[PDB]
Amino acid sequence: SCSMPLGMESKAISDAQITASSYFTNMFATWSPSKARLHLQGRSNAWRPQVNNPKEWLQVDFQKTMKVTGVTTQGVKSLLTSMYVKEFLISSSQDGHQWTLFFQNGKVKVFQGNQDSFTPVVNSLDPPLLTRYLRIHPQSWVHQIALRMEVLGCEA
Ligand SMILES: N=c1n(CCN2CCCCC2)c2ccccc2n1C[C@@H](O)COc1ccc(Cl)cc1Cl
Repeated sequence: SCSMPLGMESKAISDAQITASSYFTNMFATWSPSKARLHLQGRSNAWRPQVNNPKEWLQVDFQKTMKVTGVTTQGVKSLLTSMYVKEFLISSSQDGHQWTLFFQNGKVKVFQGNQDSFTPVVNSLDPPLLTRYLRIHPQSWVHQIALRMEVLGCEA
């Protein structure tokens, strides 16, 4: 009863609500944070950071506190090149300034993500996370960091 998609795919979460540490842009594509939407199609259809390393993150602002019970991630196939995140951390905030890493079994939870570019993987957050902001912190990846996502939950 609390696993509704919050709006990444449907665009109920608007472009302005999605930001990142950095993003990659060249003459070919602009891999903006707001392209990080599950199942999005087109030439620029994922978020990619400017550089590949664990200091990078993607942020969503729900603009009120929500109950988050899951996140869904996907990579992207760009031309003939597979790109996906294999492992990631989550952090959260109510005020946008002070952040908290999601813990499980006594340590920061390392979420196991994707195994290809195109198939979604759902990761449950237990206990549920009550938060206004959510950040995803890629830790490992195949070839390049690329993300399309969804957030699952309900009202706080
Ligand atoms: N997790 C990664 N990291 C950093 C995250 N890690 C924790 C710190 C040490 C390295 C793993 C990578 C850095 C550069 C390149 C790949 C990285 N990965 C994913 C790598 O762990 C494995 O991914 C690959 C598999 C096949 C090919 Cl052809 C290419 C790649 Cl990249």
